[PDB]
Amino acid sequence: GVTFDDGAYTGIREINFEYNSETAIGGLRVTYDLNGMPFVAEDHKSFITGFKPVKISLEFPSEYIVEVSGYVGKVEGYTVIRSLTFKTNKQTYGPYGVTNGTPFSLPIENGLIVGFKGSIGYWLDYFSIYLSL
Amino acid sequence: GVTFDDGAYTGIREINFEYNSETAIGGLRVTYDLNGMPFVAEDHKSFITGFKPVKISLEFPSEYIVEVSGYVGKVEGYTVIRSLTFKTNKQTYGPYGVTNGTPFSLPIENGLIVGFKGSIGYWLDYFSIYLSL
Amino acid sequence: GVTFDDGAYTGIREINFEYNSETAIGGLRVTYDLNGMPFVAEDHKSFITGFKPVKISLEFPSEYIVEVSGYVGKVEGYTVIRSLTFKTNKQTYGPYGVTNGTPFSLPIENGLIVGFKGSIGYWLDYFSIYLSL
Amino acid sequence: GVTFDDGAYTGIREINFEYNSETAIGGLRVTYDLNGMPFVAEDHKSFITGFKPVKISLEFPSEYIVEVSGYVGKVEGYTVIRSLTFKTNKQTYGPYGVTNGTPFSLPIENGLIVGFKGSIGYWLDYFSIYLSL
Amino acid sequence: RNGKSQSIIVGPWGDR
Amino acid sequence: RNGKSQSIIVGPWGDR
Amino acid sequence: RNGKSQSIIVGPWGDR
Amino acid sequence: RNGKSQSIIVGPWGDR
Ligand SMILES: CC(=O)N[C@@H]1[C@@H](O[C@@H]2O[C@H](CO)[C@H](O)[C@H](O)[C@H]2O)[C@@H](O)[C@@H](CO)O[C@@H]1O
Ligand SMILES: CC(=O)N[C@@H]1[C@@H](O[C@@H]2O[C@H](CO)[C@H](O)[C@H](O)[C@H]2O)[C@@H](O)[C@@H](CO)O[C@@H]1O
Ligand SMILES: CC(=O)N[C@@H]1[C@@H](O[C@@H]2O[C@H](CO)[C@H](O)[C@H](O)[C@H]2O)[C@@H](O)[C@@H](CO)O[C@@H]1O
Ligand SMILES: CC(=O)N[C@@H]1[C@@H](O[C@@H]2O[C@H](CO)[C@H](O)[C@H](O)[C@H]2O)[C@@H](O)[C@@H](CO)O[C@@H]1O
Repeated sequence: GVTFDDGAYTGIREINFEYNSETAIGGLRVTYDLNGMPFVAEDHKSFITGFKPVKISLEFPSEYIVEVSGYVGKVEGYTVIRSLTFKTNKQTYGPYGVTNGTPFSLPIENGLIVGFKGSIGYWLDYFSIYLSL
Repeated sequence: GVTFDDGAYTGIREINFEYNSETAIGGLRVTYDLNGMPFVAEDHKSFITGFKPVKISLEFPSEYIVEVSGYVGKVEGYTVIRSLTFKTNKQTYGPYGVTNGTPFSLPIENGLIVGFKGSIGYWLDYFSIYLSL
Repeated sequence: GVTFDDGAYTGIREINFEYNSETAIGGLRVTYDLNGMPFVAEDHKSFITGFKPVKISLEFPSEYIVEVSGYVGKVEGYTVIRSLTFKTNKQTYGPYGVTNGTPFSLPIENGLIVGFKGSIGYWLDYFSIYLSL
Repeated sequence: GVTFDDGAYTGIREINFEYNSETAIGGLRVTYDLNGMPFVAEDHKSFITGFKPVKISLEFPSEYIVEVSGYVGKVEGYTVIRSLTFKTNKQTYGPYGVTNGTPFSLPIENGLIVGFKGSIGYWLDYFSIYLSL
Repeated sequence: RNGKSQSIIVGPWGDR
Repeated sequence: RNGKSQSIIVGPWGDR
Repeated sequence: RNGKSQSIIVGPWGDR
Repeated sequence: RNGKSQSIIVGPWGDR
């Protein structure tokens, strides 16, 4: 897939991503906070179509991501992120996608998710997270 | 179990912990680096005996932990850390313990593991990690 | 004066500010780096005119600010920043303005200046700096 | 003088240093906080005697240093720190020593002083400060 | 806001 | 504790 | 050592 | 890049 790297910002206001209950996670675009103002980052699209879009608008700054988890599995022979669920201090969004494969979780006791990077082809290949106080 | 919190230091020089190939992870004691000098933290022991001790001495500071993974499962009805493997930029230590249950992994692209906290009774109940640049 | 707060970014690519060899420092606008791309922040202008503009373009990222110093004094009864000099790992820009009054200096051994905030009326009233690794 | 570097800790509980109202600042020893427990660092003594010792015990953690200032000047031809005053969110300790020479100040809006390094011969030659969230 | 230095803490793992 | 990232800020200089 | 601010990055997840 | 934690250091003051 095509690699991407949003970099680091001051927080997260909204997350938009696609999913297919038959396959895996597709594209994604994040709206970060940048010193008090919304900042929409580059849209990272899937090479294909047929996904359902989910939009998660956080009640910034009172609401922030407290945990990220999901499953990684193989689709058409490619190892991709098949499901995602975001836990907030207010509520839980997900899971979305196929919860089959190897699970993973990143609970946070102290700190903030402040950026994303990764790779997307037909589906989300992999991703990493920026952390900060 | 009894909760513990080593706090944060400048790095890690050595990790000592116990494991039982039949049950789970036991006690553990970490030797941190503190501004260039070894600092041995409190020994956090298991409520029981019958474990094998493993000592991982890192070639500080050229060698540092690059990834932590393992499995969490139930033993005698308690949810505990049953296995652990530490990946270094030099080599891999593990896995140790029973690799059965729910896997978990914490790969690090940039940053250092600089402290530990958690709970230990008969076995390692759970743990969290301090991260820093 | 009118207070301002640029917030924090990933670095500094260029600094633009005004000065009057008879009075003090005037307005200023900073071009920050934001995850690898130029980001021009709000222009913070003086309430008056008659200043000389100085533009400092840094050879980002090889060149970064290593020290900031200057003098604070009274002009028309107002306590303002009368002079400024920026020391870089490559060269020194300044001093600019009147080097009369109370000097101040912020040398940095490790770390980066990553943002500015302060207040400007007729002249630069005061400012603070964001620091980060 | 002999250089020293305490490194970084979790905070400051107490500061001990000497001063001579005729000359400059002498030795100094800091009692840091290390993950909730007192940690006394190496005593950095002056090459001579005849100083007055001042002990500043902070009401940790409710009380922390909010600003550091002083004067640097020449004594017997050596450029040293001649005076020091510590501003806390609770009160002001100082100034101590001779307030003659070039003043300097390090006010902090957000952040903590978490360590010291520098050089001491007959008097405090120079020092730097560790900052952290 | 106090005099204690903050740290980024990730976890825990052991209740999954 | 909120979703806003904290920063180390030194200063101000201009009232001395 | 350059003028680019460093960040703590955890991951990636997607090759397991 | 090594296993030593980095810190923000400001200064020194004493050669002015
Ligand atoms: C050309 C392209 O990007 N194809 C996408 C796949 O990416 C390839 O993946 C293989 C290994 O799986 C290898 O890394 C190639 O270098 C890379 O191009 C992959 O992202 C899939 C899954 O989403 O989509 C496209 O096929
Ligand atoms: C008394 C004690 O610490 N016992 C240990 C267990 O701890 C208990 O765990 C239960 C839920 O499992 C509950 O949290 C209790 O408050 C707590 O005391 C547990 O740590 C096990 C597994 O190692 O060992 C002892 O039994
Ligand atoms: C109206 C205004 O902003 N005037 C500017 C001055 O600001 C005033 O300063 C005084 C104390 O000096 C006080 O803080 C007032 O609240 C504030 O309005 C000041 O910035 C001067 C110097 O640049 O310019 C204008 O006069
Ligand atoms: C031998 C020694 O440490 N003497 C102390 C001085 O240190 C010297 O300073 C000079 C320049 O001033 C030069 O840096 C030498 O390398 C260094 O040894 C100095 O610290 C004074 C003032 O406190 O005390 C001793 O003389």
